[PDB]
Amino acid sequence: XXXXXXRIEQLFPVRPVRVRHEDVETVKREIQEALSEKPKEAAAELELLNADHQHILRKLKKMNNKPERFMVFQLPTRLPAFRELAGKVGSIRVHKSGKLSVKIGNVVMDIGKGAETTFLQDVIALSIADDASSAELLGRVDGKIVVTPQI
Amino acid sequence: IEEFPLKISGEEESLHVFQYANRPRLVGRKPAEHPFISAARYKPKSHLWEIDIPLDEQAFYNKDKAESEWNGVNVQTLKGVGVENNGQYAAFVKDMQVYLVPIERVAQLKPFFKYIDDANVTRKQENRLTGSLLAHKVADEEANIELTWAEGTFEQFKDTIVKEAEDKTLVALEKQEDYIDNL
Amino acid sequence: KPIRGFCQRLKGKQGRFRGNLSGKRVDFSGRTVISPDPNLSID
Amino acid sequence: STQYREAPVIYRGPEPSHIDQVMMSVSDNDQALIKVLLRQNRRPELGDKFSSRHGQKGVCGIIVKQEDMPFNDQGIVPDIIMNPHGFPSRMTVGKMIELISGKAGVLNGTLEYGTCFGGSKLEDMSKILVDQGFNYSGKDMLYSGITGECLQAYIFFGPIYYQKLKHMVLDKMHARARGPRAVLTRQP
Amino acid sequence: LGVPRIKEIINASKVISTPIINAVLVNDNDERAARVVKGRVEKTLLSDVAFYVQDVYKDNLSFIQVRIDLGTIDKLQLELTIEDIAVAITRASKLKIQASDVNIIGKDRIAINVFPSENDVFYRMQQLRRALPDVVVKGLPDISRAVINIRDDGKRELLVEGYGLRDVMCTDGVIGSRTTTNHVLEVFSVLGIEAARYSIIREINYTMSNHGMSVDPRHIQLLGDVMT
Amino acid sequence: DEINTAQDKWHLLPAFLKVKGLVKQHLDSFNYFVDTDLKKIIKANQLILSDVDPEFYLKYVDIRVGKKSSSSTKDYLTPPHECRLRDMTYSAPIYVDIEYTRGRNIIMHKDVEIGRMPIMLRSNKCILYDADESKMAKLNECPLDPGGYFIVNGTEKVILVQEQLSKNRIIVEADEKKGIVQASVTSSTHERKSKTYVITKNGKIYLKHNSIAEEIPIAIVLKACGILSDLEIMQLVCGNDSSYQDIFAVNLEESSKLDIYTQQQALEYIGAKVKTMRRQKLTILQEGIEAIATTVIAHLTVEALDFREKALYIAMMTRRVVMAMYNPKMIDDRDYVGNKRLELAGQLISLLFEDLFKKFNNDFKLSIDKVLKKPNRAMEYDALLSINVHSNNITSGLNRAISTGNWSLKRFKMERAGVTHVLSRLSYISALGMMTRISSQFEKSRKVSGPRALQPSQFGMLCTADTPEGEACGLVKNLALMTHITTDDEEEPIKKLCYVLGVEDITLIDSASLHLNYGVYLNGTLIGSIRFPTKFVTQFRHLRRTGKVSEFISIYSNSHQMAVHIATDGGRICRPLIIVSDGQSRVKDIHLRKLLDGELDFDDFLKLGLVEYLDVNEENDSYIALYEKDIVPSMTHLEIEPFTILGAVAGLIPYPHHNQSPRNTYQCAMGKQAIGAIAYNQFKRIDTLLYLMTYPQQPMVKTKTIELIDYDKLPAGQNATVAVMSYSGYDIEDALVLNKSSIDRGFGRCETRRKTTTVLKRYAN
Amino acid sequence: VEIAYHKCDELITLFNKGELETQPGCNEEQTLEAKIGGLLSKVREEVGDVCINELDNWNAPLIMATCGSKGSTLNVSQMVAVVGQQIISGNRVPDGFQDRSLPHFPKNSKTPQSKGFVRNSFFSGLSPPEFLFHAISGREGLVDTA
Amino acid sequence: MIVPVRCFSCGKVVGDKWESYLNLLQEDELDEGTALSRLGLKRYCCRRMILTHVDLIEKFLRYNPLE
Amino acid sequence: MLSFCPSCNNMLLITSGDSGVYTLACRSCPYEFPIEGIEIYDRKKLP
Ligand SMILES: [Zn+2]
Ligand SMILES: [Zn+2]
Repeated sequence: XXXXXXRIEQLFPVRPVRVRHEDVETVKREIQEALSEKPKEAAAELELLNADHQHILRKLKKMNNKPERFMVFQLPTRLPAFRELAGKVGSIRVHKSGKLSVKIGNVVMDIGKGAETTFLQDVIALSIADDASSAELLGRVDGKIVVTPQI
Repeated sequence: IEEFPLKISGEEESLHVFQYANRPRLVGRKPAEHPFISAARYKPKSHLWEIDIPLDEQAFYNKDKAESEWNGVNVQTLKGVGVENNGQYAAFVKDMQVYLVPIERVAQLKPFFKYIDDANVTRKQENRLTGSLLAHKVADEEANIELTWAEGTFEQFKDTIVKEAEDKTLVALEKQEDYIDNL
Repeated sequence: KPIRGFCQRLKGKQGRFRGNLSGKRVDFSGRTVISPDPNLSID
Repeated sequence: STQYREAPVIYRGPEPSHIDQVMMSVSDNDQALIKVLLRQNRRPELGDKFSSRHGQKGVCGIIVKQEDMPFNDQGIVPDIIMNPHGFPSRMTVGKMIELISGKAGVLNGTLEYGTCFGGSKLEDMSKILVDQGFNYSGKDMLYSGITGECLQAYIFFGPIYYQKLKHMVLDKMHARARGPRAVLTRQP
Repeated sequence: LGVPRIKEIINASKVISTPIINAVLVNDNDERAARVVKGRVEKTLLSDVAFYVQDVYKDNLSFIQVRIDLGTIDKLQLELTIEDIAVAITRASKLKIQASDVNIIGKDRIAINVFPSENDVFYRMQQLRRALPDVVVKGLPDISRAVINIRDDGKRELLVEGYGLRDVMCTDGVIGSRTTTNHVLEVFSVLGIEAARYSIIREINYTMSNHGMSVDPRHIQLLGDVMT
Repeated sequence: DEINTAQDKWHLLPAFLKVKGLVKQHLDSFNYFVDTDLKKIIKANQLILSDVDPEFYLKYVDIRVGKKSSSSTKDYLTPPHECRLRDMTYSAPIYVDIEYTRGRNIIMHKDVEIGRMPIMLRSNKCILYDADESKMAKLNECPLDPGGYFIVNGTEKVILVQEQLSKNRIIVEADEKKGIVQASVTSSTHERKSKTYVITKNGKIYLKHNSIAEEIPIAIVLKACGILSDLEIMQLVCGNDSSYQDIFAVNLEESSKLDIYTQQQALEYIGAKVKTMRRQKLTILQEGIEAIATTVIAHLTVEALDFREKALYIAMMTRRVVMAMYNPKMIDDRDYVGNKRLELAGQLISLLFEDLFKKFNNDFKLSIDKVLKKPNRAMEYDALLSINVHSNNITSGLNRAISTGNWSLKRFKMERAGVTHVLSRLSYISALGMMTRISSQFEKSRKVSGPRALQPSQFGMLCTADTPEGEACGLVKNLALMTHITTDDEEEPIKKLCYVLGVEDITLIDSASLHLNYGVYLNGTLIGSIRFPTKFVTQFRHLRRTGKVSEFISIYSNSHQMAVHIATDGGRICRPLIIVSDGQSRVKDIHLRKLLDGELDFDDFLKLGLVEYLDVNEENDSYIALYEKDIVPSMTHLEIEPFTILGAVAGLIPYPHHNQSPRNTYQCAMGKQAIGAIAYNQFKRIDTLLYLMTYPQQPMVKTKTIELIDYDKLPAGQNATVAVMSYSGYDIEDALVLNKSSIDRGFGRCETRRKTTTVLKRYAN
Repeated sequence: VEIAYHKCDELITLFNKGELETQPGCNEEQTLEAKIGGLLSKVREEVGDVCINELDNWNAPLIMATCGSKGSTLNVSQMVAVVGQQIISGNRVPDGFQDRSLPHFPKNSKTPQSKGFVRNSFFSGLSPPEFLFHAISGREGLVDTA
Repeated sequence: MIVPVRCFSCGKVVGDKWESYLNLLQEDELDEGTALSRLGLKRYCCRRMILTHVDLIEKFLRYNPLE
Repeated sequence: MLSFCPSCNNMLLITSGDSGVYTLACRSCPYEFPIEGIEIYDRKKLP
């Protein structure tokens, strides 16, 4: 950030992340993923998107058998015609040069790293039934994936 | 050049995501501790998530003013609604496969000040109704649905997700040229 | 509010003073387009 | 509203008119409707207003006989004489280009174009003018109508589109000696 | 410098847009000759000379600190080190909230004590740390700015944009005898009715000579006379 | 001889005008009114009910103009020229079908008439629609008449295009001396129109509303709108910026300076000042009044327990005010053509008809009550007599409003005049330029020349020369030659498409990262953030070019304010431009060959994505080439024809680019007053005043516009042989020397025709 | 004009990539504006003087300017040589779009062509952007006379 | 409306040239310039009288009220 | 100060409680940061 204003780590007076206006942008590109540390506009966004492709693939090969992590996927609402929908819709097939792609059906679409959400995201399963009801918590979210149709 | 299959599952399953607008996603190089949760609440047909995470009276609690102003302030209350949003799915990897379960009514849990509401009510203690008027009238008329809590049970859900995704398989027959006009 | 009072007969550009008292329509006057005439005396 | 007070429609015009249409009809609400159209032919006079599509308006200041007008080698005389002092300050060069384009156009038999950011090119019009025997710049040598001598300057000479504006001095001339006065102020 | 200027003059508006005070000097130099007077006439300087304003808290004491820099005061040739800043702060702070005991801790750090139905101390501290930088420690509290100029020649004068003529005439390094504002109502209060009518005449002549209008000065003299 | 696309691309302009004429704003608006808005008004006021007799409902099932279902053919309309002669209104009946219940359990239809709708000339309902000059001759109509105006009481009335500020959009406007910054949105919903200010006072941001009694601290309002964390408020109105946080900390602290707050407490503070509601439903003066206080605070109707949309709207408005406070020049320019919307004759008449229909229905319900309020003999037979007699009020109101130009609308509660003007018949071009005229909004503070100034952003949208002299100068503006006024397109499928294209909804995101990525807007309303905004914009434009989204939907990305805006509302002025891709123009002269062959009309150039409409805001992102000979790879569009920046009237001037511009404006004034030919039926007309030239000549030097607008068919002037020389001394200061015997031979000859009308009226005795 | 266009463009390149010497009374934006305004005025003056000296004797506008009956050498130079610089509200034509005067110029452009300098004369005719800038200046004059 | 009898400027009779000019354009189609010169319209004022004339009488006669 | 509560992220304020202690005493929540021999300083650069 910048010249910030001065027992438990997580119980101290929480101050806003403050930066000057002179380079409020140069901070932004670094602290887009610095707030994560997860375990010309044409070429720039393309490079960003490819770097996000590599980050997504790293996350997935980091997801291979974890029981607590999650990753919310955003998908087009009116998907390719096959909710009453079940089974093997398609796949996340990784192309060459390190870029990803998704075939939700026969259609082909490209993937994205979504927006950063620097706050805790916990996924629960509400199960309300007449006998008894319970909030089956399952885990926390690690980031969002956006999948957008291409032409 | 490799493949990563996608499985869609949990049609009848109902899932929710919490967004704690109060706790950071990570405070160091590893994710922050999951806040301890106890005594949760919910409302059908009105979709009000209410969560009561107990605070720390050991330090930074200000017991005298806490108890003098508001009687029960042990538990920090988080209140939020769930918003319908299509195209939302939760995912994990089990056997080099990604399993998608649809989410319903994601919530942003803001801090709640129930004790301030009730302390102020005790301070003050001495027709179509359309639109959002009906919303809060419903909220303070048809309410009070308690809801038990159960954390840690993930394996039953995951093995249901895997079971419901190995039995069904179907082919896509609609052309991508018709798909672009179906958006 | 169109009601016309005595203070509105007096006040304004077309009221009483500025409309009739110093500045008014006159008799024995005329108006038309002007054209040049270099053979006229300047007076 | 037996006896009928007269309320005739009198023609009050400085100049006579002619009746060219009398339409008898009924309106939507059942009652007779009369319309009489009066036509008045107008001849241009001193003080009538003309304009040339370039904002150079001006009244007719004199009507001179044809023999007093300057003439070229073919006996063409101007219908209008536009004073040259209206150009240097108003800077309507499009009017000059229009004169040359229209002149080359009539000589060549073609209507020309003055389209914005385009139109007929000035050098092509000059080529037409020279090929027809005229000076490239549109300046013909003229003879004075009143003396007959060659004018010592070449005169920019050609067709220009002119509009007669609705403002005619016949509708503007007004003279009051004594007449109606206001009931309130007793003023004219 | 046209019809609006003449309109303002003839209306005799006590407040005008763009007043200028043409204060000639007694010395001909920039370094430490013109800039000294320019420092003598300026709008606000605490924000210019503080280089930060602090908000210090302790177990029981709340200190508003400001570590003034000598570099600004020496580059921009001003004449004030600590106590002038302190006294200016007192009146200003007393004007907004109050000023009981301002202290100096030395090393160019003037410290303001703030001490006492609740949170009044915090509210006063917040508004104080806001309103403290925008106080006048040097110069005149009416001058918009000051510019040192050249009249197409070699002598340097300052045309100031303020509303104080008595103060600029009384400031050292300025000839009070030869100091003329644009403001007729300021001339009248300070110099009198005859100098005011001189000002009316001169300003109308200036407005009519920059436009190339030719009006006989006797008309302007008659206008000034009828006004005064 | 082969087509040269660098010079044959101008043929897109005649192809455009062949299907979208100069009078198309009026015709399209009236067609849309009589084809959809009448149905919408009927559906809105579908049923009218009475307090007594619940066994009674009167339904409005279908509406039509000018045609019954008894005969396939349309009704006989009196021709418009017959209406002009007899001083009648050129109108068509307004037919509805009615479900009114009989006493003995009977349900039935009908086709009843509820008045007469004045018909715009050459609209869908006009008899002149699709006539081939033989029908025009038989009807005594000129084929070159523009249409687009009404005949009420024999008078030709045009409803002039009105220019207003964009509704439902935020305008930030700072100030000097006072030092306030004021952001205001005019929320013009269907039932209400209110203004929601966000002022600055004593360094603190406040909210000001007409309904609210007091200006409210902004943090109180942000808490009342579900944003109570008091940290995200800072993250919503400042983000990560040391300056903005410093500016807004005062309001953050003033939230507590009263007291610490919850949502319901802030709602109570809001509700304590909501003035009143004319003393009805008085049992709601509680915390339950805040709901309509907040759902009346803007045009965003919140109907649930979520305030994400409205809260973020208020936060963005506050952020705009804060950015203006920190950095002036970050305020909106009120005279920017992107901030202007043009309301049209169809929308005007729609509002007028809806109000007259509401008054009709109120009176009809009361008459029904009177008829059924008797103890005995209350037979239901012929409930429609009160409709046979009360139908004249619709006709009377429509006629009166069009005739006088006064529009007394009670629902929106404004009394505006000058809506309609008499169609000027001084010349053919006079009528044509009367159409395509635009009147600017009143209360502009006419003391200044801000709006009077010519804006660079009006290039190719409004004529650069056609502005009047006198008092009105820049207040009256004229449409440029090749323009289009967009129509309201539904924002719902477009928002869904945005979500499909990568916009995460505005409810899934956190405040901290809100100002980290571009936020996607929709008619000024934030609907989510976007990663890769430029890719999103590019995909949206591809969807528009391929015909998936409507072509009048504009997308543009703002870089200072990190935003991607999508506009779908009507009233935006736009013009077609040739799309330039990869440094090449997409027309490439094969399409020009097909266009000249007759197939491949202009709308095919849109259905193939060769041209697209750009409104003013999209041009903020484009890079347009004047000619194909100067296209660089950085460019996005190509001009179809650069002279289209002038309107119809300025298209009379030959070589206007060689003149000093005031002379071009003066000619725009003079051409409307030129005497010439009026119409092919100008001798069948009987008009109040008509100046006709005896021997009109077409100009020797015309322009493309002259033949586009058919001025060469009804010219106003003569080609005078002119000698430019000083002569006789009677030609000084603009005076002209006229040749006698040119005058004798008929040069400059003209006639005046004047009409006198009398009525042999009837009397009570 | 080419030796003057290059000067203005290199001033633009200085003000953008590096830093040009700010005037005592004018900051970076006002310094550049006043600098190239003076540049464009001087270049128009030079072209006008060349035009006036080259003009033939018995040139009618020159005669009318010499005797003083109508017009000025400025008008003659605008008709013949160059319509110099369109001054709106006392300075170069403003930004009608986002940091840019017209969409027909690159964004963030402060070149003379893009900001109201009319290289053409009324004889040679104005390109569409010069035509718009001139119409803005003339409309300002007309609204002023109203 | 109908073609003037005389050139406005010279006074030459051009009213007997309109039908023959129309015939020269329609039948045995020629250029407008050559058709004008074939009729003896040498002066450009006389050429203007025919070249720029708009024959509005033929349109006005479509609205004959005595059919 | 511009300090926010770790519990409800509301605005933190200093208070003079028993024995004059300058605690950062949050409202709307039972939060309190007692200052124990420490200095909390929020300064801003000035140009
Ligand atoms: Zn002739
Ligand atoms: Zn707190």
